[PDB]
Order: sequence, then C-alpha cells, then structure tokens
Amino acid sequence: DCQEHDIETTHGVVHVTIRGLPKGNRPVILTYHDIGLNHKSCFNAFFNFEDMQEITQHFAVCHVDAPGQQEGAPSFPTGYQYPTMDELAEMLPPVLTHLSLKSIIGIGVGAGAYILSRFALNHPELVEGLVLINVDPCAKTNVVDIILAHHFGQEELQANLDLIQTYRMHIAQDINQDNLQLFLNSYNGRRDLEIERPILGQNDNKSKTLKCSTLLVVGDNSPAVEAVVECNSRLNPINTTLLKMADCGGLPQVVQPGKLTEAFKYFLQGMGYIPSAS
Amino acid sequence: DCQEHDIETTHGVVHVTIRGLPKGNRPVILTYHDIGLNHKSCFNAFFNFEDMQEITQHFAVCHVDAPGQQEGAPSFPTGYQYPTMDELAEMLPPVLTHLSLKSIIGIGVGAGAYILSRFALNHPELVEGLVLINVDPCAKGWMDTNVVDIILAHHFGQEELQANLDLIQTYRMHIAQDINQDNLQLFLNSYNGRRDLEIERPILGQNDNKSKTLKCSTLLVVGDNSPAVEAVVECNSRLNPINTTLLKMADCGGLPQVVQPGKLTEAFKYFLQGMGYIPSAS
Repeated sequence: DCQEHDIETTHGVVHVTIRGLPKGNRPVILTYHDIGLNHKSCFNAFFNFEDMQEITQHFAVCHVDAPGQQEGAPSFPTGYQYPTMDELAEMLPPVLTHLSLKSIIGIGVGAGAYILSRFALNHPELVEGLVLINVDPCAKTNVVDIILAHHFGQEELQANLDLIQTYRMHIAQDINQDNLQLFLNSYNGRRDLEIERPILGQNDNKSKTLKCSTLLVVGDNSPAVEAVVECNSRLNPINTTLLKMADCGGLPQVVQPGKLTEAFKYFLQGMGYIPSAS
Repeated sequence: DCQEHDIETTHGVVHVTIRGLPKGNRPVILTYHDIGLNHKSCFNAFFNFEDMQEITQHFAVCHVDAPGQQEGAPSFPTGYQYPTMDELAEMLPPVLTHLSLKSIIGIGVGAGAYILSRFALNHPELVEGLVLINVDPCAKGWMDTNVVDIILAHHFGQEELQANLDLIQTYRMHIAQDINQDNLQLFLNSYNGRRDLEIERPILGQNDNKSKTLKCSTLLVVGDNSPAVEAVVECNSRLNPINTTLLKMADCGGLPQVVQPGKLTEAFKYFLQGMGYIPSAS
C-alpha cells in the first residue's frame, strides 16, 4: 500500500511518501507543506478525515516532505547551498518521473502553494489542477515565533489556544531547527510569480497565468487573506475559484477539514473524477 | 498511514516500517524476516492480501528489517561486528520503547522466527502470542559457495527446488539484487552460528528441573514439502502443547505466507480469535 522514497534530483534529495496505488489513465494527489510543517503535521489530520478516505481510495495520495523537513532529517551543514523556492519546483518533475507519474492534482499550503504554482507554470502538461491554500505570489527574534506569526492571525496566535501550542510543539520538535532555518530563508527569498489575469480581447501585459484549474483557499482570520485575493485577481477566473472559509485563520486544512473536504469533492467532480460522489 | 524509522540500538541501527497507529491496550503485530529476505520480500505480499487487510487494518504492523538487510543499506566494513542472533533479539526491546509499544503479536520466518522466540524468552511480559514460520530452534552444525545458492536451499525444498518454478527463479533474483551481498553473508553467518533455543516441554506431574519454555500462545507453521518440517516438528515436541499449535500446510513448501496466503490468513484469524481479539470473523 504505502512506500517512502528518497529520490535523487540535480538539486539534491527530496523525501516522498506514496499512499494508495494509482491507475495509468488516472492522476496522483501530490501534496506540498508550508514552512514549519511536514506531510504529517500539515495534511494527515485533514487527509485521514472520514469524508476524504472515500475520495483518496480512488486516487493514490503522494506526500512530499521538503529537503531537511522530513521527520528525523539530519542537520544541513552551515554553508549548504539550500535549493531556492524556484529550484524546489525544478525538483518536482524527477519525483513524477521516478514513480512513472503521468500527472498530479496538487495540494499545497503557503510555500507549498507557491512551489506547486511555479511547477504548474514550468510544466502545465504535468499539472491538471491546484488547491492553493494561503498562497502569496509576491515577495517579502525567535524563528518559531516567526513561523507561528506567518501561520496564524494575531488575535488567534495571541489567544494561544490548543491548536496554537500543539503546532508550536510540532515546529519546535518534529522539524530540524537547522534545515527549518534554510527552508524559511528560501521561502522568504521567493520572487513574484509575475502572473497577470488574461484578457479575452487583447492582453495589455504579456504575462503568463495558470492554465490548470485552481482552488484558492484562505481563512477569514488568516493573515494570507489579502495575498490569496491579489492572486485570484491575477488568475484566469474561468479556471480559478476563491473560497473564503468562515471562523477560520491559519491551517484551514486542520481547523475546518469538513468544509474543505466538501470543496475538494465539488472541485474534483468539476474535472470529471469521483463523478458518482457516493 | 505508514512510517519508516532507522532505530538506534546499542547493537547499531535497525530499519522498521510502521503502518497504521496503535492504541495502548491492543498489541502491535510485529514481523521479523528470514535470511536473504526483508520485510518487503517476506511479508508485504502476504500482509497486502485481500482477507488480511480485514485483520491488519484493526492492528498496527511494525515491519522490522534486520541490520544491513533493509533495501538501499550500505555495505558493512570488512571487520564489522555484526550482531549475533541473540544480540539481534536484544535490539527488539529498544524498538517497542522508541515507538511507545506496550506488547506485540510476533510473526517470524526462519531467522525471524528464532529472533522473536529469543525475545519472547527474554521478555515474556512483552509478547502476547507468536506465529513462527519455518523455525529451527537447534544449532546448525554446518560450520565452513554462493550464499544465494545456500539461501535458496535454506528456503525451498529439494523437490520444489529441482523443478525451478517461477518462485525459485523470482526469489533467486530477489536474494541476489534486493540484499547487499556483503551484509547478507554476515546475516547468514550470524544465523548459522545461532545457539540451541534451550526450550524443553514441561511435565505436569512435577517441575522438569526448572525447564524453560515459551509462556505465550504459539502457532508453528510449515509447508508439507518444506525442508524445515522435522526441525519445526522437533520444536513443537519441545513446546507446551497447551499453549502451542502445529499447522502442516498441504501442497505447500517454502514461504507459505507468499504461497496459499488465504489459508494462512484464515489460520492467523483463528489464532487471533483464540487470544480474544477479532470477536466476529470477517
């Protein structure tokens, strides 16, 4: 059923986790986490949710842990040349090639969102759709207090509820505090996606945009509300949908997995997959 | 769902592969494999069987890979002190500890079987039951070309082996390619040098000079055409018939988990049923 691979790229190694088994005329669900998380902390709560298993049975689910961000990853040396956000997306075709994966339905959060997008623009042939959670297509004391600051809204983060401290502990303990610095640094070094909404008559600016179907997701109480909204205005509305989730801030995948599973289903039905929908 | 771990022991690292998540009370099914195999080669065919998924979903399955037997394991150095079978069995307690596992239900093949049994004698509090496939409790007595040819003989009966069926060739290629040929020899060496299990059937009249025997429920499994049959039968004779059962699988030889898995799943169900697990049959 499952298998974990350590795949050799030209930008070093990337640790993946295949769950389920795919068919040759059916795609794979590739996942990519945000800064401070891994495939387990980021997605597994959402992915092991009851409503998802009905979906996931039909499509094999592959979870990509970023370089040094996989659990039990050794510390990267001090002067290691950590792959840049753009380079990370350069490492994604090999992952598909290694596992003879013809195409994916991407699911990414924040940095994972950006990296899946870059990849989708670089290789739109290999990407069929994108769920882009809390995506920011523009550029930007304690590293842990910085990532929780990116993840959750001040009210929510200040309130330090069970979620806040739970994931505060994950970041702290689960993820390499050396490799996490280099992955944060990388994300922080990200350039503008430089995607503009197309015009039917004629384009005022010759800017490429996502050809594949896109579901943008952001909590009302998310700090990424403006950034996901910018992105939407810069994306082809014929292929894009914007979901603003109520009573939700950081990690809407875990905060509201019920609401998000329903949308992913509606989204997937739209492409032609899970037509029966139980 | 699944997770791999490279677990530090005092006898070095041991590779393991956890699928599902277990609670405190219910025990986590533990596998240990034979020489020239790994958890993948040995168990995943059997474990991924239809009828098993019904049982295995309900229990967690920690697949242990032997030192330097896990896929993509680097060659050990020339003079590397490779853990003895007893030392291999001492690596198990730290694994339960590392994964906050309370107890296990062991499944072992060949070396796998012996290692779990040494563990079960060391720590009866940790084992609730054992299924032992093609186990040999007695010392080899063959101290001395190609480990692969050696290993094939070990796993498959001469009559079976003479035919050269798809399984003999399939597993002949697996032993060659799957395993680092440096580390295999050492694991083969380590298994061959094994000592007598020192089990003796008790007598009900009076204590049999404080005889030492397994205290957990046991199911010994062997194919009719297996070369291990009289070793397993000896083992059985040396064990408590009250807490033991011997399963002779008809029209079957080496690797019964791979061959006739439906039958073994059914047997393995009844085994689990005896413990008080799986109240209703699937």
